Amino acid sequence: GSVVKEKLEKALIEVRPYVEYYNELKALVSKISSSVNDLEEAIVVLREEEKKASEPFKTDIRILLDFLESKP
Repeated sequence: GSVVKEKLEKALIEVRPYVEYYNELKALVSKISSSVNDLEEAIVVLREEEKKASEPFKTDIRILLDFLESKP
């Protein structure tokens, strides 16, 4: 089961004043969390998703991604 979900929910809140298309990014979060179990996994997904998805949404992917990287 996914522990990463509870981290991504907190991530969404704090990155919300920085990310555009919050509901769209939350939809991506619910998808990636359902695919993965651990944070390190969801991080690798947000790395690939940033590359394949175009901006402005690309930007919002890597804002949330960088936030997971930033916290210990």
